[PDB]
Amino acid sequence: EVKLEESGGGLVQPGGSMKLSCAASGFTSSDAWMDWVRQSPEKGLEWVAEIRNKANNHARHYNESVKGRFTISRDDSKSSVYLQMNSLRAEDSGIYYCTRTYYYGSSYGYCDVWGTGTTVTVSSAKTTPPSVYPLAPGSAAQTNSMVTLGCLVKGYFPEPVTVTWNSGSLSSGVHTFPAVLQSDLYTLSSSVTVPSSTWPSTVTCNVAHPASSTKVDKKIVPR
Amino acid sequence: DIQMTQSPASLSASVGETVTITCRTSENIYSYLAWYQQKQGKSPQLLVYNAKTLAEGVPSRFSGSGSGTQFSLKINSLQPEDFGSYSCQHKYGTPWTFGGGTKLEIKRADAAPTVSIFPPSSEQLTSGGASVVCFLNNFYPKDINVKWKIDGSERQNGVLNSWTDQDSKDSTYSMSSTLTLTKDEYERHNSYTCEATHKTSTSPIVKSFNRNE
Repeated sequence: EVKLEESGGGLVQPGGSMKLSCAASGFTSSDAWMDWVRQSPEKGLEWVAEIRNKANNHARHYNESVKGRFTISRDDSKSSVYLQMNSLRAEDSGIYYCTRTYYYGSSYGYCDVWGTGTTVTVSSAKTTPPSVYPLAPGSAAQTNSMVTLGCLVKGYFPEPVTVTWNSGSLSSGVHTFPAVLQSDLYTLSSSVTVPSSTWPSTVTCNVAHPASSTKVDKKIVPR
Repeated sequence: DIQMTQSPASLSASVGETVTITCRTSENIYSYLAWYQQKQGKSPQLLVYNAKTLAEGVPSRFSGSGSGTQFSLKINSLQPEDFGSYSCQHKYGTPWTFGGGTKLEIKRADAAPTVSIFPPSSEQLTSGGASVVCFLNNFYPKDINVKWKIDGSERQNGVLNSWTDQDSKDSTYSMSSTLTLTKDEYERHNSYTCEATHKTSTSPIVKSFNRNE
């Protein structure tokens, strides 16, 4: 089990600092060259930094964009790798993956192992719990064999929220939509489709927001 | 910095078909190229390095080719597992840089969207805001348009739209449109309407409701 576990991500305002960590397992981290790679919707994948065998080499390399601000670091006794990030900018936002670009051999510079990732968000927007609104159909509706319900998770920050149905026990026919940003606040919808006999008799969407430590359940009630 | 150019940005194909993604380069990199595969909600995974070498685990239906400034990834007899995002990356010399990726989508038969409209919940109305929501679910292909009408007149102002990524069960796309008004305006109007425009139909699919019923 070769494995890279990232940690340290979160929300910080522009100009602030953040230290990411990456625990390596299943191989000799001492003999490996480790990297941080970030991903965002705007720029796609971007290489950030690389630390080679220290310090016999010119060990550290940096994407031009983070020069002077970010420090990549190594502690082999802990079998882990770090990224100090100072003077953070909005465009430093993304999913930071910890990767490996060399273990052994004659080739290097491609990421043969990736972690899960940890998400950094750089913003002056304040943390805000969502409002959770039930979406019940109309009265006049004739109702087909299938029926669709929904939840509106409005006015929150930061990403992410976790949206499940009947405490996860309803997986199929559901659509959780990507959130959209308006006035430094996210809004997100989710729908779930079921047979007409099923509802009513009881559906409930589950909304958790880790950043504001809230967890709400709303039963969808007809009219 | 070396610039990487992938084509196309998005591409759909049937299971079984053969496909070719092109990766261009702004200055010669010889054969120092890597290809990655990223599945939905997953980390990238190495497919190819040194232009042609497959990694441990990668099926032989995958082949990489090219040298200099032009490179290709060819997938034969496309399988269900092969769909996802694909990106190239040079491993010539730092700074390492990636292409903008290519979304490889599944081609399926055209399906019409299941449209559903939802009045604002009463407990939203207490906060002074009103959101009318419409779901356009399980359609193909992704090209679709929504048209909101209040009392027979269109409204473009106050609308926000979001698309899901292609569905992993049935290869469709879904969409949510949300018209947000002020509660005071919401309650001065009776009829609210949702109109989907998809290639599966000439006339749009109309869902609506009356507030005063």
